[PDB]
Amino acid sequence: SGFRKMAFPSGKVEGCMVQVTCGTTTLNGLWLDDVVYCPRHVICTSEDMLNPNYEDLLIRKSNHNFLVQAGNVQLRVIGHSMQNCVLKLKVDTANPKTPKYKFVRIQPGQTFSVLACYNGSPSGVYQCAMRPNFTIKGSFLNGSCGSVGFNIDYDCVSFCYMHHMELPTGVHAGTDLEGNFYGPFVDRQTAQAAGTDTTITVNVLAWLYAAVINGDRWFLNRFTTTLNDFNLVAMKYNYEPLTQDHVDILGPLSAQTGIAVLDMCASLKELLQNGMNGRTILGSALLEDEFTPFDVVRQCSGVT
Amino acid sequence: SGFRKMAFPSGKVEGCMVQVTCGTTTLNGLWLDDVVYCPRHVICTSEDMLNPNYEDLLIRKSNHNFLVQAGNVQLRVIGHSMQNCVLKLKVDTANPKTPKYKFVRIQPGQTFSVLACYNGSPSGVYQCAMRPNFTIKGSFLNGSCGSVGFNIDYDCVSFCYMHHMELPTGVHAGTDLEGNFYGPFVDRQTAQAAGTDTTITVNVLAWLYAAVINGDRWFLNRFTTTLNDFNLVAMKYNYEPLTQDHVDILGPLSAQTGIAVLDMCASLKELLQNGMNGRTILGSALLEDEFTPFDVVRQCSGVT
Ligand SMILES: COc1ccc2nnn(CC(=O)N(Cc3ccccn3)c3ccc(C4CCNCC4)cc3)c2c1
Ligand SMILES: COc1ccc2nnn(CC(=O)N(Cc3ccccn3)c3ccc(C4CCNCC4)cc3)c2c1
Repeated sequence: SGFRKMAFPSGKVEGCMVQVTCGTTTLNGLWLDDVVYCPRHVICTSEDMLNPNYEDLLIRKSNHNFLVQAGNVQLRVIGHSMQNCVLKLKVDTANPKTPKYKFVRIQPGQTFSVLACYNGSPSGVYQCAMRPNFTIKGSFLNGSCGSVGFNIDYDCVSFCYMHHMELPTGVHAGTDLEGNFYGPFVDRQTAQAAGTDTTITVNVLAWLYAAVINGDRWFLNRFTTTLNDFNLVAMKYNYEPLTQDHVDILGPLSAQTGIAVLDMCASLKELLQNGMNGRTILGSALLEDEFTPFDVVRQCSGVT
Repeated sequence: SGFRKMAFPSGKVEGCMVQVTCGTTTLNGLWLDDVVYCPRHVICTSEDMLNPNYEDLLIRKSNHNFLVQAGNVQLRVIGHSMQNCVLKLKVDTANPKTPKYKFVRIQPGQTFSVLACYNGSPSGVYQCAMRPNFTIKGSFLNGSCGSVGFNIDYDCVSFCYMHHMELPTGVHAGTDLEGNFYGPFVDRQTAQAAGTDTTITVNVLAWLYAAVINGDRWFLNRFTTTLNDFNLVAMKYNYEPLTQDHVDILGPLSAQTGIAVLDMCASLKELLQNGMNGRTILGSALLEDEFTPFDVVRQCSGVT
């Protein structure tokens, strides 16, 4: 028993982290096979980060201007190309530590682990969710760019995120591994609206089921609701509308606990309307939305 | 910016995890150099877990009864011994992946990362604190025994914890790497009192400083207090008494923010007496105590 904000074991990703330097800018890259992936803003100075013309900036760069270091050893760059907002530096050596991997573009509301890195060196690992508004609430300082987000299924690492920037609001934005930003964000130092964020309803319900499994049951009530009635409450509290697809994904947890999904929605409705009254659920005084139904089942079944 | 419950990168520890089987019991072991460390209750059946005589049980076991597997390869056990509540299985092969390591006995209130494992395979990593009452609030299912807690300083892993049991209350108990339990716990399936837990005051203050650094400042007030006045409030709210040693450890954060430690105590005093009034600090609706002052400085300075 017990429920924690658990990250995937990071070893397979630690073996891919490298340092990429271009001019006076240093950030992290991801070395998979014979390619190193990093944010294209590695080619920017502070005088052009306000409005960079990446095509023009990259033209002034040659393979020898990209310094790639894996621990203490230097990699030889034999090709460079820009794909969307990422640079792909072809190197003459395949990473011997390359795990089985995929590049995936996650959906908003899905979770992943972030391995924060500085100068190609791992500093820490944490779990987070891609917000409905396509930002992440991470922990990133200057130099963390190029740190990646990922999920692991047995021996396969699915890379879903590469860190590119911190918005003036302090939230984080980045791309998939093809260099496509999540959300409307551009890699420019300009004011950028993230838009209204909402609470990931299906994840809050999944966490409520995790709470019941682990003994926190005070919030269970004698009520039920309908999807339409529940969604009227969800709209008022800036929660994502719950769909039958969400109810279907909650199926295993509903079956395990014997608590019908609409009954759990009624518990959530009462928690939204009444608050916690100074009580806690799984050590939290707020409704947690960073665990998907898959995460709750994985953590509750001990999947390795 | 941003503040997260960050765990250390787990790769160095993942390379040490092995599966240990004895009879019909399977749990995790830690392979460092030519020794595998695991909880001694690996030799117990369910008929004797109620009151085991470990000395008598171990006498009926030989080197060949301890099956140790590192991934797909079997290790040859050439010696076995019991040290307190851990077994040390000498193997004929030194772990090629053994990092630089130390065994340390952490103090209550200190933090560490746990790499939860099942059948010698890593499932997840999370950060936690050793409670003042020497329990940990982890996430452990059957088979997780032998999973370890650790801290990392550059290239050195300091192992501080090995998981042994879940108390009937759902909290977790274990040992240092010499097999000495933290707290009064015994490795028996009996009722065991954990004792009164308290909030780690120095960690809450460290987290309040982390909040100020990251912009959450609403809780700062026009008041100050004394150590004696603050400790009267701490006693009433089951917080650990703050000492000058704690004030001294908060020095760097007090210097960085320009907020005197006793002024931050006055903010904490008002938060204890008035509550959060429906507000949050670093995304939390309660006062967080699982970040030490060292952790706040590390996370805020990007130490790798
Ligand atoms: C300063 O504190 C942080 C904290 C967390 C951070 N996460 N990401 N970033 C980076 C970031 O947002 N930008 C803005 C931006 C502008 C243009 C393109 C893309 N992004 C950025 C990018 C590059 C540079 C380099 C210029 C040349 N000299 C070396 C730094 C400086 C800032 C962080 C910065
Ligand atoms: C069942 O769910 C959990 C969940 C989280 C858990 N963390 N730890 N433990 C293990 C645990 O507390 N005990 C109690 C105990 C008794 C004696 C000595 C030490 N500890 C335990 C130990 C060994 C065995 C084995 C007997 C032979 N068959 C294979 C299991 C069974 C339970 C967990 C169990």
